[PDB]
Amino acid sequence: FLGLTLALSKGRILEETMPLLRAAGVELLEDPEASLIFPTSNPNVRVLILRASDVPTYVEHGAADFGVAGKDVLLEHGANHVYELLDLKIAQCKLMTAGVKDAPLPNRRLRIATKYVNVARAYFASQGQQVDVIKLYGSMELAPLVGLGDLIVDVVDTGNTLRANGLEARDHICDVSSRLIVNQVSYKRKFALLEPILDSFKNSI
Amino acid sequence: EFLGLTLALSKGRILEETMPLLRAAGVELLEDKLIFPTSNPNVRVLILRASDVPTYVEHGAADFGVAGKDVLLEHGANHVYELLDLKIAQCKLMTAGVKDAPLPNRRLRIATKYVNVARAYFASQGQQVDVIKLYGSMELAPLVGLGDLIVDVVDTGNTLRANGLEARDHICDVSSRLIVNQVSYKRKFALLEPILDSFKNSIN
Amino acid sequence: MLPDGVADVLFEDAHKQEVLRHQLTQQLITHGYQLVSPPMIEFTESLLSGASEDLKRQTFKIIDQLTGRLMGIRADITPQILRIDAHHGGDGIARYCYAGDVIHTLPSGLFGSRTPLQLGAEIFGCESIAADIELIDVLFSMINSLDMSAVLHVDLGHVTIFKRLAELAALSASDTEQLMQLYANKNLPELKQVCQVLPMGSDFYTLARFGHDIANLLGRLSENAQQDTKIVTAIDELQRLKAHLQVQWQCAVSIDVTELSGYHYHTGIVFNGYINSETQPLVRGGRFDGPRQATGFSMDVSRLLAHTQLDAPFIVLIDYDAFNNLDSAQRQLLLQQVASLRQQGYRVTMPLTAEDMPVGLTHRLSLADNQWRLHAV
Amino acid sequence: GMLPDGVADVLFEDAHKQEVLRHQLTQQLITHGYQLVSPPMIEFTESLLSGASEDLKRQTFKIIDQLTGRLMGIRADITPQILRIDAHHGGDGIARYCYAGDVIHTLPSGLFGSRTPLQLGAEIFGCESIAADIELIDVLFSMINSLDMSAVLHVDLGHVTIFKRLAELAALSASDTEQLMQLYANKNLPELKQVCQVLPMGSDFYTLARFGHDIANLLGRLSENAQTKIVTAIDELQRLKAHLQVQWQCAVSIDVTELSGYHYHTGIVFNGYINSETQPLVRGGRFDPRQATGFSMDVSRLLAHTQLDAPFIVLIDYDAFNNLDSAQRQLLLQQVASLRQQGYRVTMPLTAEDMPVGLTHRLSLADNQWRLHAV
Amino acid sequence: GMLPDGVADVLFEDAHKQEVLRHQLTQQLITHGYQLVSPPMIEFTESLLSGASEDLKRQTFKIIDQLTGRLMGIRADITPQILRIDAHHGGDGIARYCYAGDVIHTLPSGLFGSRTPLQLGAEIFGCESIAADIELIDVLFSMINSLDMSAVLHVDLGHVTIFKRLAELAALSASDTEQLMQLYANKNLPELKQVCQVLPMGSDFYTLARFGHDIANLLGRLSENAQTKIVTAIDELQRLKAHLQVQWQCAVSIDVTELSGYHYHTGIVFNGYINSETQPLVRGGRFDPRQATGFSMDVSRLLAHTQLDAPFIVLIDYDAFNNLDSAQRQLLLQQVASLRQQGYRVTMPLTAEDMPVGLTHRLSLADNQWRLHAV
Amino acid sequence: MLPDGVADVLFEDAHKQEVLRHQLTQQLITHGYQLVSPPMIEFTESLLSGASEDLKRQTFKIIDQLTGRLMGIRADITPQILRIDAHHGGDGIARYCYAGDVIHTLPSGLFGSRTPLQLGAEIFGCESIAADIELIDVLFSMINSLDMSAVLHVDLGHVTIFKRLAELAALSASDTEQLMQLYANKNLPELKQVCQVLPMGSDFYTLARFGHDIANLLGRLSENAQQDTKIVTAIDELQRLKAHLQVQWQCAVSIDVTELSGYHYHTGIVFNGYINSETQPLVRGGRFDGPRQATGFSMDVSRLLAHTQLDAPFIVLIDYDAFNNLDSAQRQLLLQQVASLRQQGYRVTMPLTAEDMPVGLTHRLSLADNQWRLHAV
Ligand SMILES: Nc1ncnc2c1ncn2[C@@H]1O[C@H](COP(=O)(O)OP(=O)(O)O)[C@@H](O)[C@H]1O
Ligand SMILES: Nc1ncnc2c1ncn2[C@@H]1O[C@H](COP(=O)(O)OP(=O)(O)O)[C@@H](O)[C@H]1O
Ligand SMILES: O=P(O)(O)OC[C@H]1O[C@H](OP(=O)(O)OP(=O)(O)O)[C@H](O)[C@@H]1O
Ligand SMILES: O=P(O)(O)OC[C@H]1O[C@H](OP(=O)(O)OP(=O)(O)O)[C@H](O)[C@@H]1O
Ligand SMILES: [Cl-]
Ligand SMILES: [Cl-]
Ligand SMILES: [Cl-]
Ligand SMILES: [Cl-]
Ligand SMILES: [Cl-]
Ligand SMILES: [Cl-]
Ligand SMILES: [Mg+2]
Repeated sequence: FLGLTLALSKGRILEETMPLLRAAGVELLEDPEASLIFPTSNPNVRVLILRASDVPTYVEHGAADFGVAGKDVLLEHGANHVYELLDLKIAQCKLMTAGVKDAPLPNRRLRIATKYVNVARAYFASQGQQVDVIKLYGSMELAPLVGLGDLIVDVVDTGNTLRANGLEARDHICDVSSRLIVNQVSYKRKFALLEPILDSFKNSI
Repeated sequence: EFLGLTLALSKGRILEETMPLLRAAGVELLEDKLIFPTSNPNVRVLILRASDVPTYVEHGAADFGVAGKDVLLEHGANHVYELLDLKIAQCKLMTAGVKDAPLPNRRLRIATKYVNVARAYFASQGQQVDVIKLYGSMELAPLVGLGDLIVDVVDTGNTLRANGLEARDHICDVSSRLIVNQVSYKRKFALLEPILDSFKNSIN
Repeated sequence: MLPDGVADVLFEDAHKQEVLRHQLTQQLITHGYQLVSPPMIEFTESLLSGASEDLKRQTFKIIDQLTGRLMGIRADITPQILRIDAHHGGDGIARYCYAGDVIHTLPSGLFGSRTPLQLGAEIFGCESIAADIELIDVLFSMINSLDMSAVLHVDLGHVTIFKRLAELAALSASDTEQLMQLYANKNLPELKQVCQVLPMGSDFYTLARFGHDIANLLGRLSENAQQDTKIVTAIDELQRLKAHLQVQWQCAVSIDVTELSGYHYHTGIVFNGYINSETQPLVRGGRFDGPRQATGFSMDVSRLLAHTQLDAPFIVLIDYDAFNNLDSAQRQLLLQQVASLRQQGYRVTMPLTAEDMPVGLTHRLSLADNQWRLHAV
Repeated sequence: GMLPDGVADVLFEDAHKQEVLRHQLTQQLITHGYQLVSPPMIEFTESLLSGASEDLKRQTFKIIDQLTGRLMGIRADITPQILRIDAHHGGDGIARYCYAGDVIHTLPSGLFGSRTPLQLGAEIFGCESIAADIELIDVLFSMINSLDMSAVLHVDLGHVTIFKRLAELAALSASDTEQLMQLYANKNLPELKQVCQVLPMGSDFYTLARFGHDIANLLGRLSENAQTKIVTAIDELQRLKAHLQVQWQCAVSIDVTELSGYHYHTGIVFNGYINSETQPLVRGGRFDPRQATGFSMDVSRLLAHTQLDAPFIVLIDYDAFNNLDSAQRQLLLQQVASLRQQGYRVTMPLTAEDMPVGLTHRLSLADNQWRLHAV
Repeated sequence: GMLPDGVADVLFEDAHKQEVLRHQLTQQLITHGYQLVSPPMIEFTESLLSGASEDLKRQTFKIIDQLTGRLMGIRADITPQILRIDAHHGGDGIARYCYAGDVIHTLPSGLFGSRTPLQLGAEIFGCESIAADIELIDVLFSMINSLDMSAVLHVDLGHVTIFKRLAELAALSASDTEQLMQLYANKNLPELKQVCQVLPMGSDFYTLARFGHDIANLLGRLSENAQTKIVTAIDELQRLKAHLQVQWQCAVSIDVTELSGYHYHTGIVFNGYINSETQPLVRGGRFDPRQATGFSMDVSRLLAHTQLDAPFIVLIDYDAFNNLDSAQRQLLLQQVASLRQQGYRVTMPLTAEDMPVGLTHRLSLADNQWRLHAV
Repeated sequence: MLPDGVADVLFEDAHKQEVLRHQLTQQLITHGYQLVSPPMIEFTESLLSGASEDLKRQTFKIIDQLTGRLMGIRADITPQILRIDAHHGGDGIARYCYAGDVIHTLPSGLFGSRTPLQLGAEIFGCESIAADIELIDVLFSMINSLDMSAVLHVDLGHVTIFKRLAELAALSASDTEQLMQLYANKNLPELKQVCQVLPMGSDFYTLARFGHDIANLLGRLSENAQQDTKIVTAIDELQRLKAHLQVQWQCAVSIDVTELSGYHYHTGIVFNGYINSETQPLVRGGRFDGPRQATGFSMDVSRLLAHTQLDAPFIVLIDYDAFNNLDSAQRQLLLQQVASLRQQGYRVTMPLTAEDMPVGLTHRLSLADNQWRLHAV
């Protein structure tokens, strides 16, 4: 396959990018959610659907030429071997520290339980606070409630999921929005195919 | 506040295949909500991702748990006790590649969830590899040449064939195991002994 | 900002650590253990002679720029004591104590330290169980001096027992490793299974099932086992120490003959002290090997910090203004008085400026009706 | 020679002596109001070698954190760690710190030097005044005087500010300074006078090496351009020279061409030499928008020139002990316990032949009474 | 995984292939008039890392000369050694050099990169003209075309002069540049536009990253102040872009924000990528009052994309050989000698079972005549 | 400017080195030896497995920053060939060749190199003396291809002989070390002395005194010695190779059964080739150990440079002016001609400027009566 391969996350990202994609002459032929590789109206573009945390991995290694993934994933995964061309202002949220409702931080050293391990260490380093970090792959709302960690680091838009599990947002780490990333080789080699699509997206924004 | 046992469990395949052992040990779940009661008031259940069970157990936020030997091998079961092989939720860790394609000239790239399992295995077969970490489903990785092979769990092989792949090597067998927090085993043994005896009985 | 398992110890915790380190060190000296202070680094030839695989992996490596040779930053002092005793010990009984920092590449336990302050004692050149009793006494004098609310629980084992069964049952390297891993995980169900096939397998199951009951353990073992003197002596040793700890020190003892951590280096009895409900033992002692007899223990002094408390300190400030108003002769008298206070252990700061304020200020030394006196803030 | 060069065991009585010194000196500092801090042997290099000189970086062994793949270092000096601590916990006011700890060097400091010194020192942050440097001088000399040494400390003062201001107001090349500095370090005067005849202000730079020792007249020998920060520096030096002679009766020498630590020293420097030894026993100076100043010493080098009282090493009689019944043993142990508190070194013999090294006394039974007698 | 990461055996046919490539390419360069030089694996660091960047210093393993106690290094790049050679033997005129040799890195270059590459390269000293850069481009592409690869080389041009002149004519902070550079390296455009809104000339610095690829119009998008050395640089880039397309039919991309080797590159840079691989196969550029320019490549990375003719692996029959008498053996050896000269791989069996790997032919006796037949 | 025993190899010497390295490498390949190209560095675990003390000391140490483990810059490739053959060799016969740089910490001989270019071959899996004859043939094909005026003199030994006497005479570790040191120094007087006391000491003196005469050596030895098969086979082996070298290659051979350099690693026959009157042998081969048979040799290719000479090279310059006057089509023709010359091995430089001058310029390619032709300068 000599054209572009686009890396995409199922659900929230796919849906919020399709208006930019349609405007760039890229419409998927089937609906992803309706039951791995997808064609598009442009024959020189195709789409890969994966978990949002694997988008940077597929892009940096070049198994996809470019992709859309949240800045939460790029910060956590490290975006060393990709180019971050465009802030797409879609799928917006924030990385925040969260704890149990109104309970104060305990006397002893803080335990943070989180997916975002490197984000946590980096943040709490910037706030001069020494912590123990515990890696979770699954949903993290449970961790405070059984004292696995005192706080967590997670994405929050409204905070309904946080309140629904008896938690509350505490500190604002940074803002989050999905970004357009491009494999470093693919940007040099296939720029001719990329330039229009980048211009459409950029116009759309 | 809670002085009885907390049980760590994975939603789906594990929960379903353990409930017969649980019912036989006097433990019936009330519902099917993050923390769950049971018919025994001194037991409760946490439902989490299967890769988090050892983490919750070793740190003692659950007293004991059920998780596959695939997770224990990958995560390392250094700070827990593996009391019982439950002979349920059985599968195998295997290397998998594309249908009939030969191994390439260059060094092998393995893409997988099971990074440490991969390094450990390919070390045992004296083969030098590049390992690539995936959190999501791995069947796609060979097809776009992210990796040449993958390491995954397989029971029948249908998911593998359905994505144009096939098993290559047998790494080891897998079955869910009963793990117990090291402190909880000393402190709360009185509560654990019956449940362990039931499970042990329901095994054979 | 600091690597995992690496922490500052500051201010009062730091003072507490100094105090403990010093008191415990001197206690050992007064029990007749020669203090030795080996260096942080040696060539690996000497440092990791007879070293296990876990020890080798824990020991950071560095290069001597003067010789191009390999050196290491020690992860355990115990081998250094061997070296010292090899050179200076002689054939007779020799006693050593030590306190020093050691470095590990990886933590032992969940969020465990990598820069522990290793303190310990050792007796070489005595076969008798009486040497193990001395160390138990020396240890418990030390622990009792700390005035902790924390409760030390002690676990005894004996690797000789399982070693003699494995030898008298002609065990394959793999079989043993299975038994050991099963014991470590206390899988009794699967142990009873694997034993039904294995020779003497009754005995290996009896260890895990009836080990805790050291009184009756020998009676439950096979004729072949009970005949053998090395198993019978081991069970006697264990019984003597169990008693001595209960009687002489009022210690809660549990037996576990399946405790085989350090199967390679432990040549007999083992000791593991746990503080409250912590997973890593606070104290680790046991019989090992110099053809030289040796036995002894060690502890991370830094882990005593949470469970020990010193009296609150008197942190005193002299008044700047009042001091400077004094004439030469009055200053002398005040200094002689402040000198006296410092000897009593008071922390007296001589202010450089009016604003100069010590942290944790408890008292002022102020002039009043021609008398310098202490008053709280 | 089974140990690396500049690496030695400290054993038995020397080891006991080292413990005693380390402890006494540490507590002396605490009672003078210096907060004890005990930073770790290793840090990430980011923190450990922040603002570090090139000599410091080269002295600091490197190792790899296996948990993060990052670079760590086994510290070669604690002084930077005290900076870090004071950055976090110090605040804007005056702060005092003391410390004792092992440090490791990759190479010896000079002739036959140690690579595993036991670094002990004190520091005052947040005071610009020369009064802080006087406090440390007093604190230090109280500590030294407490040791009862026949050994004589000789002290050398310098001031890196002086040469820094000449080099700035002569617009000096990176190379030029490094030449001047190397020449100064060697006091190669002939070649210094040569290289100065070409270099700008080079009269001044030669006068430093030639008439440094005479601090009274040094300023008068410098150029008109030279004669602000240079002017304070010569006064500072003169004040400390006096204070040491008067208050402590100390033999002081001046050398403004002492520029070891040109990178970290932001002014006055102090170097104490014990008897005729080449490596200074004590090394202090002004460093660093937070003011800071302090010193350190290798405790292990005090061992040769310090002496403790002889110890009482007591042995209980094996036979006599074993003849006792339970209750008599308790009483003897209570008595032996008392002795140990008094600092006596009492060994409970495992066998008849069990003999402590340096045995001074026996505790022996006579007519139902235990007593001490010398051997 | 018994070998360190980025360290692999090259064995058997791959090893033969590597020898062949290394030799063919080396001789190609020699016939284009480049003098072969073979500097050693180790030097004292004084010479090895003179003018070295910080990345180069970190990549270079250190070891101790036991004869002098001095620091040596196991080279990580040969390019500096060619500088040294040309300093001594080069003279003022034009000089050409080629080289092939192993180099060692402490850490991999990027994703799964080798640490023991076989560095092969060429260099031209003493020519300012763009014509020297064209020669190397021609020499290189003759070499690549000789390999008969299906693999496609894609080429990327940059020019560090451009960003150097903006940073100089914007009076940039050491930190600022390092920020810009890190941002460029990551092509983090959103954050680049942010950090530029504050920094002086920051419009220009953003235009580099945003409109670099369009070299035709790049100069027109820069400030009035920007629009001498910057002006030549954009022309240079345009000339090479053309020459590659015209003379070699090469797909070229521009990226003036390629600033790897900011320290040593004094201008134009070249980066060739093979198929979709992340690490460039070829790395060339202008460097350095003596002019210099040239490239290098890891020969070992050509192995995947190059293929030799199948080899003729011949076995003599054990039995038939041993039945011969002295004189017949001589004749057979003279025949087998001839075959070996033709490049056939003939194994003289020690035992009946002696079997070469990849056996293609047998040399067998029939009616007093030895002949080859396939298996 | 360069460390001792470290030198540039430049220009024509460098070209010569490339040529030799390549020709010899291919010769070996055509004799059926598989080329293998192991790396410059490995972890020490693998690199110095089974290593002698001299090898360990010669091998520079460095730290893998990715794992914190010890690595080494190889000082000999021979162990790497063992490793390769362990993995890929199988039970049958296997042949390997190799050429690669190795690094030593210290020189071997006075002003000797520390960065030799080690080239060698090896045969595994054959017990027969026929494998040692193959390598001798392979070697001497290589040497004969070099067209040297230099004369290779060869010295054969056999460590088995002295090993069997020492075993049959029950020799103490120290006694052997004395005998060996005496042999190394050819102190015959003191050897005859120390042998008068030692058991079988007649035999140990006969080695040094009548070793060179391999024809009669066995006849001069004791009954106990002559009975033993390992001594008798060793003397036969030595005699077979002595002959084969003289007959088949016309080689000047000397025997020295007291040559016991590498007493530890050599498990039998040894070979040492000396070029002219140089002290360090140019070639070092012998029987050693993979329970796997192995035998082979190596040489420092760089030491062949002094005793080998290539034909003088044709270094050609095209005229700048004349070239630029040509039109497109004439340039094509000239390039096609220059292309042809380069294939023939001529070194043709395309000048960038009028002043562009190649070093060692032998010819100009100049235009004359519409013909491009070569003329000397
Ligand atoms: N509740 C939310 N509202 C808006 N954006 C979100 C929310 N949760 C996540 N995001 C953003 O969308 C990205 C996609 O994550 P998501 O679709 O939730 O994948 P997954 O469920 O596999 O974690 C996240 O990386 C983050 O940037
Ligand atoms: N096909 C299978 N058959 C049996 N056991 C399986 C199978 N796949 C996985 N397992 C094991 O049982 C668990 C079931 O996987 P599941 O809970 O669905 O995974 P996840 O939580 O990652 O979505 C795994 O964690 C593994 O230990
Ligand atoms: O606080 P809120 O505004 O609700 O948003 C935060 C939530 O966003 C994600 O949930 P998502 O919608 O992806 O559902 P998930 O839990 O199934 O991932 C994430 O897991 C948080 O629970
Ligand atoms: O080879 P088979 O027997 O068909 O099974 C293989 C699949 O089963 C497992 O989980 P599954 O996909 O069933 O569910 P999960 O993705 O939720 O783990 C596993 O992750 C494989 O994808
Ligand atoms: Cl049971
Ligand atoms: Cl334990
Ligand atoms: Cl101490
Ligand atoms: Cl090669
Ligand atoms: Cl003689
Ligand atoms: Cl020799
Ligand atoms: Mg989500």
